[PDB]
Amino acid sequence: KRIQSVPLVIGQFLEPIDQNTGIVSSTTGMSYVVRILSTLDRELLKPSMSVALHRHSNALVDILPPDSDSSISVMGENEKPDVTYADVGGLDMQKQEIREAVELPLVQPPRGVLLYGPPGTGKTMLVKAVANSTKAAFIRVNGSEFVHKYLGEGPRMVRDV
Amino acid sequence: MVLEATVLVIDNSEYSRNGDFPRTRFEAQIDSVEFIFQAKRNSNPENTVGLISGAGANPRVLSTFTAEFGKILAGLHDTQIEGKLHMATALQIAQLTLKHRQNKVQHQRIVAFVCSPISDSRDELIRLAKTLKKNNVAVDIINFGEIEQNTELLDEFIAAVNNPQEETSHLLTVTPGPRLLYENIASSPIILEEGSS
Amino acid sequence: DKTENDIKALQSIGQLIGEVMKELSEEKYIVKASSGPRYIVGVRNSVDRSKLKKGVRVTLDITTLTIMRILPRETDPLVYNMTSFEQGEITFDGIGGLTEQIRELREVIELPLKNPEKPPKGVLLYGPPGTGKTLLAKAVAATIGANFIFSPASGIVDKYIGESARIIREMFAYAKEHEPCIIFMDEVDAIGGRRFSEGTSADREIQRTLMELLTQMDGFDNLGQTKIIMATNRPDTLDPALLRPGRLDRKVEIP
Amino acid sequence: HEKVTIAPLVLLSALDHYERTQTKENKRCVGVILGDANSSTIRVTNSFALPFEEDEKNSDVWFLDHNYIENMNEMCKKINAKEKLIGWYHSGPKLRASDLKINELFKKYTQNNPLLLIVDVKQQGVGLPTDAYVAIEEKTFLHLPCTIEAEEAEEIGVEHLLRIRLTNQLKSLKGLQSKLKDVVEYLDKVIHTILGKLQDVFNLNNLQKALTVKTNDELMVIYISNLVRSIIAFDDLIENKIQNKKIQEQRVKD
Amino acid sequence: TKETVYISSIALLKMLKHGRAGVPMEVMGLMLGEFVDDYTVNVVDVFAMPQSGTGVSVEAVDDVFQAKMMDMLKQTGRDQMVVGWYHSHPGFGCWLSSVDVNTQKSFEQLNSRAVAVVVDPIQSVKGKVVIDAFRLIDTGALINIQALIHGLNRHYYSLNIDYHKTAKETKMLMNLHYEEKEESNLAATKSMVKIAEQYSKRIEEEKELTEEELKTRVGRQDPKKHLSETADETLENNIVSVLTA
Amino acid sequence: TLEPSTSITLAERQQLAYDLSISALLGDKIYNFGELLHHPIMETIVNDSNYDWLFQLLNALTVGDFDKFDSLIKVQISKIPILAQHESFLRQKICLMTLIETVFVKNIRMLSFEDISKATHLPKDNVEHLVMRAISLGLLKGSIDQVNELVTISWVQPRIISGDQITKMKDRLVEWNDQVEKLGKKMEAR
Repeated sequence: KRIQSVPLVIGQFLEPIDQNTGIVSSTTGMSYVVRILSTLDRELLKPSMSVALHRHSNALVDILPPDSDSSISVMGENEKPDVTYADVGGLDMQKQEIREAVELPLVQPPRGVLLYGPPGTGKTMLVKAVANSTKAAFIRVNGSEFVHKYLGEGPRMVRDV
Repeated sequence: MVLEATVLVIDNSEYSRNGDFPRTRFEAQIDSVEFIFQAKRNSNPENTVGLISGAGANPRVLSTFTAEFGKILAGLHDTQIEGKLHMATALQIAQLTLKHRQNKVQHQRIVAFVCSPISDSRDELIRLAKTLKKNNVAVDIINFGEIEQNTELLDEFIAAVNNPQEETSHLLTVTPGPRLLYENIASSPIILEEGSS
Repeated sequence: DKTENDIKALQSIGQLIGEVMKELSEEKYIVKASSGPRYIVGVRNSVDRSKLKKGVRVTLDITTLTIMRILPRETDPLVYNMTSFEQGEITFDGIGGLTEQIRELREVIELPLKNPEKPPKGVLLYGPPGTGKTLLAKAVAATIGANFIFSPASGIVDKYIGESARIIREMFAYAKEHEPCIIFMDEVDAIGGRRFSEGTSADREIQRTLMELLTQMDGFDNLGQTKIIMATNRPDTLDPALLRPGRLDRKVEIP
Repeated sequence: HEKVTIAPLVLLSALDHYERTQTKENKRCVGVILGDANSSTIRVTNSFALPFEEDEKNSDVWFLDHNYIENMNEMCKKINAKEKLIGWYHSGPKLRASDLKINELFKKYTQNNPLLLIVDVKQQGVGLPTDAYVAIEEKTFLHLPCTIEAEEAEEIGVEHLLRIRLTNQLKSLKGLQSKLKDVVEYLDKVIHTILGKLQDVFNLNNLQKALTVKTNDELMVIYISNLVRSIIAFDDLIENKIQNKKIQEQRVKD
Repeated sequence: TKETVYISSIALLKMLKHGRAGVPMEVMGLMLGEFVDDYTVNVVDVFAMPQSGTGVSVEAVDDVFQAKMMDMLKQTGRDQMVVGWYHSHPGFGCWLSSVDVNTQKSFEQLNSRAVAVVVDPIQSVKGKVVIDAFRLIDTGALINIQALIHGLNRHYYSLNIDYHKTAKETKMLMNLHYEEKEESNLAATKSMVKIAEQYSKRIEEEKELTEEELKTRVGRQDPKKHLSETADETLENNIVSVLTA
Repeated sequence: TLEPSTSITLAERQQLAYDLSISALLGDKIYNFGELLHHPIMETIVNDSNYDWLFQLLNALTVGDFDKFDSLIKVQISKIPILAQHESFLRQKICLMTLIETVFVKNIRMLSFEDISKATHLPKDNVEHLVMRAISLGLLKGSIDQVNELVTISWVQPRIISGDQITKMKDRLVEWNDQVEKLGKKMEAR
């Protein structure tokens, strides 16, 4: 049990090679066959994970529940957005549409919805207004955000985000 | 001269509360101490002294073992002014004090103001005197008492401590009048003359 | 002794930097190296596991790889990559005769600060530059008191195969902290404009960059005390969506 | 109130002090304790022998120097700023009126009322060989309960040492042991009102009501899984192991 | 060559507790013990050099502080030989410094021999202890022999660690974990309050299982795993809930 | 506060302690009952004059007969007549405390109400107040069954004496204790 320890390197799990073998991702861009917890197996082992990595033993120390904001470059979050909807007047059909599209199916089917037009026109305002009411964890993203030389990270949180 | 540890026994007490010559007895005590201790550290550097409370209802060390000013530092603050005899205890502490005296080959010495009516028992007094002589302490006393404190323990005691004088005990019983303690005791082999044994 | 200090200080060694991405445990931290990728790290000492918080710049260790100090923060060449000049050299008057704009812009730029009763989104010069035109910005910048922050374009994405928002948001955030600030983006057709076939020359860089502003503009980011002057010599050279309110509330002619 | 962390480092060392000092029960090896005392849980970082003299032939006669602590803390501070004086220790096992004198000396040197520490240098009785007192005042002094922390770095070396329920009961006697005696002690010691204060909460027993029996109600469901606890045991292994055996025992081709 | 280092775990934990905060820098200072014939390296004690803001350095060693303490220690009756160096080398299997060597080296001059005690305060945390002692040079050896006379001795070169305490502290140390009676049954009689949850817990334990079992028809959320695990924990408390009566 | 120190005079001693013993009356109280009377205010206070009363009041603090005292009453005590209520307050509480302290020992509570409340030998319709009032006596807990004429009671009654449950104490508490060890044999051990 005691062989675990802290001053590690972050990474992302990819896929197990077998039980007690898998490939992970390094934040540094390495990805390799490593060893893992005897703790997790297939059950508690999880399909991809932010993962605690031994350095030179270089193996998986643990999965990581948390975080967010490596690069990528983070996530847009206004938690409880400041916009009420109908604040660009007359969007009902579209307002209902989004509502039809998401707000309702949030309760009960599309996985994704496309807003089309000039944004921030009230168009982007649609989102926040919706996102406001929705009472779910909001994440804004900019395609204009993913532009870090570190072509190694990139999608990494784009997944995890 | 002196290589020995000393203790300063101060009663701040029915006498010290009360000026025996400027500005108070308790104050008259003070600069006389430094005067003494100066000559003590002039006797030799490294000559160490204690400072305790024989005053008040609590016996305790005021300045511990040292060798310079840190005493003069320590003595700087007050005491219970009207306080009462811990002397025996205070002495018995001053004894144990000297039992911890630092970097021995320092003989044991004690210097004692008498600002108190001096309540103790002769045997206890002499048991001290014994214990001193046993421990081999140098004992000199500062006493201006009512009458004085004398024809009493203090007189037996310096004797009772003493096979050799300053290896055990010398006495001076401080007189009244324009008698400056440091000026007075400048005479007595509490200081100067022959200083240690 | 001075030299000796220098002599001495040669023992004083450099210590890595990073922002806390987050706090895993009180000690355990998720910190992307300011030089590189994420790392699981602990606290060190003189460290306030209280103060340690998301996005907080910290000094980091080369070997221990943990916090070597907790830090304030700011980035970028403020006067270079960012260009930081306070206000402007000569006031609106010296170039007077553009007075229409002179007033017209001031009211829609300077004042909306001092009268809480939208704030303006954006203002775009056009016409020939420097007519007082480029100078307007300084003359503009002069009148408000905000820090004029000049933006040339391509440096914001030279190559430099990335650096977009990080650039612009430092331009935003520094200003956002340093506000009042004037943001003046020079003649923005390389990092502005609707592009071409809208194919990829690295245009995808531009669109992003083109959008990074759009994101700050059509996005909730406001001009708090920091304002943005857009510059072009020809207006029609810009993204239609850029001209939009929510991004630009003024299209500034200079006849 | 401020009831405190305990440092094994201290504890051990204090005993080596006791050891080192060659202290006997005639004496109690004494010294500084270290920590930071502000919180409603004080922490004990460290602690230090105060070279000392103790005489109970004449109680108030005993010797100690502060100038240790003087020299001590300086280094200690220089060693660590968090070392700030919280109090002090001694051997013990038990108190002596000499303490109070000793006690208030530290009050000079302490933020709050400083802390006594009893040790049992013979570690005899129980959880703790230890008490820690703080003067209150009619004097008061008081023991708030305390315990060890991690100190895992310690616990790790500690891990190199040693090597569910029952004990919980095992104190069943202890207080109850002395208690009635403690009465009969004071009873026939003087042969106080506090004792009668202790009394009324005795009736706080024979209390039991049908309310009691509601336990089993709860205890009923408590047992539901007892099958299920082992039901999966009741299911899997030797099924598969036999299979695995049936695999393995039939493996046996050539 | 095969040499015996010994610690009173006090000095150990002292180092540790001091080294535990030591990061970034190595904790530095005296080490107190002796040499009994050869092979015998005891440490009764140790202590901090007060921090050197410049970091660990041979200059940073102050012999006043020791003297100060050692006096107060000699006053304590606390007295030993300075037996070598001890430091906290976070994340370091490593080796300490040629300096640290030179540190000890110029120092071990002060002895027949000394130590430089590695501690990785980081990887000491495992629950085992990471730790080491260099002293790099030999007589011949346990008598190694050549590299000194043939010169150029640069190596890791550990010594061989041990330590000893007593059953005395051990008991008291096992005394870690009025007390328990106040502390146990009866302090955790706190059990019946949540019986509805203690139901509900068990009641939720329920659903998780058919679900889990269902899969019985690799990769997982195993049909058999949590099932037991899920409930079984409850049992002890679920059990002892009775006892106090 | 004076308890350690401050030598005084008797005219200082009693007369204060008088006024004290008096202020027991112009207390009266959360009773009290028994008190500092233990401490050397007594002989000292009583003696005589109103101290007789003040002593006889301590008697009424036990006896609680009006006309063992409402006999005695002169102006000063009748000056506050409210003791005539306070002695009822007493008698109840005085009756109660021992009625409380002992009479049920057997997990004492009920005392409910009336004859038990008339066992205070203060009558039933005043019971309908005095007994009815509880912390409307400043003190009592519990409640009323009007119908069944049952006091519900709880604590807010302190008390004293010695010698008795002393032995009982350890007995049961060593009883399970010993017996436990049977169960208390192997469990976490084994």
